[PDB]
Amino acid sequence: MFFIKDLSLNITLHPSFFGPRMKQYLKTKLLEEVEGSCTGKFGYILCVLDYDNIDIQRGRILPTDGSAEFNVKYRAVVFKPFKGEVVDGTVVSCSQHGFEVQVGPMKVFVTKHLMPQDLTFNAGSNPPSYQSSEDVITIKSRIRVKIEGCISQVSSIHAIGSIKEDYLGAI
Amino acid sequence: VSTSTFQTRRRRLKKVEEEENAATLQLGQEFQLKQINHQGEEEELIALNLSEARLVIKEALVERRRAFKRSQKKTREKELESIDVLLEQTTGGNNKDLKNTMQYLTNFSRFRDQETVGAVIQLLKSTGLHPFEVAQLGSLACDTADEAKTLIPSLNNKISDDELERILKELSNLETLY
Amino acid sequence: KAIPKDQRATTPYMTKYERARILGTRALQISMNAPVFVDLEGETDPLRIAMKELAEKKIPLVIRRYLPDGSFEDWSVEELIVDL
Amino acid sequence: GQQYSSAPLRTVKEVQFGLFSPEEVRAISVAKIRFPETMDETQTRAKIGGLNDPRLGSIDRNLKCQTCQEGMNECPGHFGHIDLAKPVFHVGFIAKIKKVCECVCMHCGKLLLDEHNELMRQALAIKDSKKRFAAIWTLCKTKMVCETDVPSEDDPTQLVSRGGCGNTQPTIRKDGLKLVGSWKKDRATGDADEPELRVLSTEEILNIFKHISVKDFTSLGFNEVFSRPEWMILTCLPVPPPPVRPSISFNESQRGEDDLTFKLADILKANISLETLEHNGAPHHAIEEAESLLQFHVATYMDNDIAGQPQALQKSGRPVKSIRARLKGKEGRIRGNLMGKRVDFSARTVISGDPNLELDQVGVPKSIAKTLTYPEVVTPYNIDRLTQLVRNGPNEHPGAKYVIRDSGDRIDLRYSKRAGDIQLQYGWKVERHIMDNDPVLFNRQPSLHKMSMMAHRVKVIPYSTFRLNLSVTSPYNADFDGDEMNLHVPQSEETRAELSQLCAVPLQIVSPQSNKPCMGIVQDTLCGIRKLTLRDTFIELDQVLNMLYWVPDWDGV
Amino acid sequence: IFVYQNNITPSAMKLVPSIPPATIETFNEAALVVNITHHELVPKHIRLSSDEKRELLKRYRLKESQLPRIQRADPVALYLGLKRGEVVKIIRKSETSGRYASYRICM
Amino acid sequence: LRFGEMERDCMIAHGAASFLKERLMEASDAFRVHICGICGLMTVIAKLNHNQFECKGCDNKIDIYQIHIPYAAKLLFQELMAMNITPRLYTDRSRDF
Amino acid sequence: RLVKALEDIMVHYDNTTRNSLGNVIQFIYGEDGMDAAHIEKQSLDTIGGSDAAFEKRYRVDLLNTDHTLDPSLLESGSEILGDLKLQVLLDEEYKQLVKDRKFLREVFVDGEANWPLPVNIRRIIQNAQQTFHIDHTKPSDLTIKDIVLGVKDLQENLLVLRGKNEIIQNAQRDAVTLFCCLLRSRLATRRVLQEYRLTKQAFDWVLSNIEAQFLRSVVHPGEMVGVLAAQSIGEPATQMTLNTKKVTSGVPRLKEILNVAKNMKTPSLTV
Amino acid sequence: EAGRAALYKEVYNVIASDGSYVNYRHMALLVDVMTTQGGLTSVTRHGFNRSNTGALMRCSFEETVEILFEAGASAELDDCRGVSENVILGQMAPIGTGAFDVMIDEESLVKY
DNA sequence: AAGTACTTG
RNA sequence: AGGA
DNA sequence: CAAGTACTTTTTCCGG
Ligand SMILES: Nc1ncnc2c1ncn2[C@@H]1O[C@H](COP(=O)(O)CP(=O)(O)OP(=O)(O)O)[C@@H](O)[C@H]1O
Ligand SMILES: [Mg+2]
Ligand SMILES: [Zn+2]
Ligand SMILES: [Zn+2]
Ligand SMILES: [Zn+2]
Repeated sequence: MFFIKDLSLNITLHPSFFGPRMKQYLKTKLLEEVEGSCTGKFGYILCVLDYDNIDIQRGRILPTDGSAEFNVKYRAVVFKPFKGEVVDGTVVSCSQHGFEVQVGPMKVFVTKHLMPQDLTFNAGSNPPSYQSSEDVITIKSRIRVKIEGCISQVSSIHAIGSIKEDYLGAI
Repeated sequence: VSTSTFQTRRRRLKKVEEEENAATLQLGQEFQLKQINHQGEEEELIALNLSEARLVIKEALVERRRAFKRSQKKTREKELESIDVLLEQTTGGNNKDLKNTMQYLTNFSRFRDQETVGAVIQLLKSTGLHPFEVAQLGSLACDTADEAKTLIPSLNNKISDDELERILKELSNLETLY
Repeated sequence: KAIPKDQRATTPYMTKYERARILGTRALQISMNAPVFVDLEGETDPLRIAMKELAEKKIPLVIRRYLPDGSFEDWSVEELIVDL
Repeated sequence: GQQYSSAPLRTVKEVQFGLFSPEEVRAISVAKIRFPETMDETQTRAKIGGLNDPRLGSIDRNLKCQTCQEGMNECPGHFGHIDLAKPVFHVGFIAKIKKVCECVCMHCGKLLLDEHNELMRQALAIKDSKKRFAAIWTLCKTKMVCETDVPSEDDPTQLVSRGGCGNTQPTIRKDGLKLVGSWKKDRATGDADEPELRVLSTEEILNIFKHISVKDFTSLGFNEVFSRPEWMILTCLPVPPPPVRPSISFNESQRGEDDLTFKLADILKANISLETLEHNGAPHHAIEEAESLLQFHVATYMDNDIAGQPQALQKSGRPVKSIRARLKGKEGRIRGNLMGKRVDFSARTVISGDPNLELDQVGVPKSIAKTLTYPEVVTPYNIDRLTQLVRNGPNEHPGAKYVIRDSGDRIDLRYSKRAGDIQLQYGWKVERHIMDNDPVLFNRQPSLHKMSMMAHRVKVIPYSTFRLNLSVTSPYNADFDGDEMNLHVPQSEETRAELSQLCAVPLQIVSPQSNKPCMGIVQDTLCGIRKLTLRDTFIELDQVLNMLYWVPDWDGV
Repeated sequence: IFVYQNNITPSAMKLVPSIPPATIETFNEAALVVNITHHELVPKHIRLSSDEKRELLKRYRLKESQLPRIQRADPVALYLGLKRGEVVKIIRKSETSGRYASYRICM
Repeated sequence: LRFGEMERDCMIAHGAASFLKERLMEASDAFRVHICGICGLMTVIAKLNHNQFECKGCDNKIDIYQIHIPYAAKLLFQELMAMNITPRLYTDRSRDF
Repeated sequence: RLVKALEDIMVHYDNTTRNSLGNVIQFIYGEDGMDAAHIEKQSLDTIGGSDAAFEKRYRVDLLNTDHTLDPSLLESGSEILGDLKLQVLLDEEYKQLVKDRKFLREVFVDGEANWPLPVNIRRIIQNAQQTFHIDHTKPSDLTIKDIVLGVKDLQENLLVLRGKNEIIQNAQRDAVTLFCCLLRSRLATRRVLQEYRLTKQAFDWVLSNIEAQFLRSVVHPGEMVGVLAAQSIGEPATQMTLNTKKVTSGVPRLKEILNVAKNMKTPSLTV
Repeated sequence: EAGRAALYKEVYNVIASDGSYVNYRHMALLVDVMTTQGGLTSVTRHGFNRSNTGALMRCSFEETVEILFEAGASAELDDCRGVSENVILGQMAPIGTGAFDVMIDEESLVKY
């Protein structure tokens, strides 16, 4: 998982910033946009690497307004979750439907039907828990889950997982 | 505006196939083992493991603070509080993604140091496996070569049960304490 | 994909067209409260400032001259001559 | 003006032409377009789920578009569609459809001639997509039989089979909208004497065109992705949205629907006639009859100015205004709306000449400079001055008409309860009056010259004429006998530069046309300069002293 | 080269393409009476070898199409025995420069 | 007033590239359409108060751009499509030449 | 019609005249590469006159006692006499001037001497005279090597196409040919000395002025010659109408030409 | 090449008929424009407008719609290299002032 | 209509 | 219908 | 190979 992808944003600078602290604003405006971003195309963009060596290139001045468009060629750390990818995470929430698990930037939810039978909901616990013949999953519990599917949403790739299969479940 | 990559494919009119993505090593149209870095040159995919990843970000976020105080001139629970501070100095804080990620890594990391992570990277990157398989072995710990060949189904025939067992053995030996 | 500064063949002198666009562009910038690269010796008009900026050859602009085939030669206002 | 869109801005680098795929038309369509009823959902004024806004664009102006909530300006219009009861030829390709038949087999859909004929493999070698389809056609038009066996590229003794299909090919000729062929025949070796005269149906030609090989049609004019032959024959009709066919609604309860809105309703009507006719008790002749009518409507919608007479005149005597007609040159989309345009920031008045103006200056009346506006940006090197123009208002000459904030909201200095107390901010625009020494484009139609349009320095004067210098009469050609002239006002500090730096009158002094000056001294001066420069001419001290003062750049000597 | 008095029958004319790499040409005796080339209006036309042509295209940053053209049937093309794709360098006098060199590709 | 075809001529003769564009666009027509990147058509159902884009038919939601063109072109284009012709507009290249 | 046919034609940054496609119409705009305003109908002295007149104006013979330049013209006038090494240059000069005359008689077959060429050399020298205050009594501070060579080397800098290769370099030579015939005609030693009576500085200034003024006189890539030409023919046509052997001429003939009409009104042979 | 001569020789004699003067380079260009194609290319809707330039470019004169019909049908691609093609797209045409591009250079910018 | 282009006799 |  | 049929613009801008 977690990749190092080479990307490029096209930023348009108002001529008001045509001072020497321009490369500085441009580099800053990149991380304003790109860092903390989330596309289905590349996944969660988490960190722009090598701040010092980010390339600015020559900026084209735009025909009828002063603004100049630069193509910022850069490199960053991404996280694009896939189906079939087995991921370790910590539980967040727990309902009579299943339980959500935080995995790095994103949350993966496991239905009651995506867990075994033995493991069954218990409303009567602070906080709510899924109790098994040998185990118990509550709120802060450590779990290894298999992503069954991904739903590429707004500014968050959410997913659905399984702990029913062999070698999955609590850890 | 939005971010784009080096993959220049000119998909004129012809929309589809939108072929799915599984750990049957069928990754993206962005994540091919053959992906050209901006220098123009062909490069391989860079897949990081939890710890290989923590040490990449921790690194870039340190050198960012190194350039921020330059231009401004004119133990797990203990590393978690340490990192949560470095984010406040370098990142916009609005990047709640990186905050969780750094905690997730700091907790789920298999190897504490860039020397131990170095060693892991040798052992694995010899097998001749796709970087996604290689990362998933160093990312999460197994026991039966079956635990691995089942969680990383992409392997299966890719290696000897015995070989993977020897690698898995030497991985748990490199496993840095917490 | 470009031409190296040593293999350049285009007029070493600025064309009437380039001049009018560099002057226009700097004026359009100066007006949009852009940073003025010279001492405005009591100057108030951005085109008069852009003329001064160009006379002192203190304009930060580069003219990408495209050849018919596609490739181009990159030239600076500083490196161009002005007989116009 | 038009509100901020998060989309990345770009410029059109390529225009890839093609044909609409009946499958594409259906996808991209925000509605069909089931009713010839314009709207008036049971007479109750609003729109119907049939023609105009069955999810389309929007009328009412007070009704936000029912798809993209945008509405009116900002919203384009959303395309529609109508499934045609039977296929119909597109008026334009009518003869290319014919020419394609003249090239292919009317049964198997394979080229009548191929790589085995020498002249063919040679005509196939033409690189051009048109010149090659030109040769291919002339060659194949004469081949009246689909060949089963052809003598090999060696001997006349070994006749090897290419494509099969024996079939005797027709002799296609148009009958105005309709294609009718005449099959050679055979009866007792000869025949014709009396052949076979059957009309080729849109529906069959459609099917034949479907069967034409990619490699095949690709060697003819066509392309596999953008323009397949099968797309010259219409199955799905794109229904243009309101901004193309506007409802010019005079007063309240009075429709005002566009001509194309009628021709579409006419096509709708004609389709519902044919659809019911064939689903129900088919009187056969009455179908092939109501068919030909729908093929006609679709024709005269796109092109009403056809050979086969009927100009499908709108009941008022006046013919129906085709889409072809809409775009056809000198006025009409291309020549008159795109290549040439009616423009804002323009002035025209009677011209008179002044001998006390500089060559490069143009006298502009007080009204004309108070009318015309320049967008000055609140910069520190004017802030104070611009505030006084704003204080001056839009009725004093050196004044301003509007103040446009960063917030893109227009302040009308002419009314606005604040035109007195209005404190300007940097980055704002003050739409100020045209002032002395601003550049302008003075023009005199015809304009058969680079010199028939020149940049002049404004000089705001009294009296309702455009006063220009006399030595600049010769290039415009204009005299002062009831002569009128145009004047355009630049908007960009970049455009001002454009004018002053390349267009200016002193620049146009030496004409490239004839490598000689195009302006000179004329009339009063030309005659007086002869009079002044003879040996007989002598001037008294009194006058010399005045004449010397008259030269602006006199030394004092 | 074949010099024919009045005509060459369609029968014989079929044999012109028959023997490549060798090439055959037909010139009517009556056309050859006067030399066109010698005329006031006709300038110097010069054949370009593959080497020269490739260089001309490299130097002017061209495509074979982008070059001005000469017909294969052009009186001068026939005279010099131009083949399709061959380039001619045209040297005319000039009231502007003195000498001007143009190039025409054969189609 | 009319900035006629004839008047566009001499503007081109002058070299006044920007001023001619400015005349045709800013002092007239000047529209902002949203075009799809797959099929270069004005099929974009740009709900720009919500930054939702989309060109159904192309299934798109990502490859969409904005363009500034005369309202008459926007029209001509719609008029051409109304007649089964596709003027697909692309903000990229392919031929190079 | 013209305007529509020619719109897309302009001079690019390679000084080549091309269209929408980029196909070459002309390799150098107007066979010379000069802007049309910068030209003046100058006179080629070398072309006309008697073969004897020619000799009297251009021939310098340091070997002949009566064909040397008298020491009233230059200072070296006494010590210059006989020098075989120098007479190589004045023989070199006179032989190139001869070549020119024979070449100009090749171009202008009628012998017309008045041709439009950039840089008014007459006016450069005229204006040099009042600038430096030329005394047509005192002798010049030039050497034969100063005049002969200075000219040779000004010719090097008269750049139109810039490229370094035989195609472009041999094409530069072509686009510049005629102006040099004029430059050599007006800057030959005997002319400079007897007629112009130029000093050293005066001459050195003349050269740098011709050079700089020439470099100005060239066309600006971007120059829209399609529309220019179309208008420079289209406007004159309109003034044959707004005013008023026997062959069809003017507005109707021009129509036949542009249309490339097969059936002319007055087909006429001239033998 | 002799046809070019006869072309200018005639074109020029039409202008010089009135007495008026036009600089070689203009008629020479037009004559050279007609000529280049390979033979005499009439300044008519069935000569130059029938050549292979732009589509929108060609359409802006005489066969407007008719040209556009063949455009869609043979799937013509537009260069947008032509003057007219940009005028129709509201793009700064690649002529005179727009025949090159302007860029800021952070190097020269921080130097001043 | 003038001029040409096209296919048809 | 009119104007240069 | 011959007429015959088929086709397109014809200056620019500016009040019932
Ligand atoms: N139909 C037209 N199209 C274009 N320009 C026209 C025109 N009619 C007239 N003009 C212009 O207007 C002028 C002629 O107007 P007229 O009524 O004839 C007075 P005039 O004949 O010019 O006085 P003159 O005898 O001193 O020449 C010309 O300069 C011409 O360019
Ligand atoms: Mg008049
Ligand atoms: Zn809408
Ligand atoms: Zn068949
Ligand atoms: Zn689309």
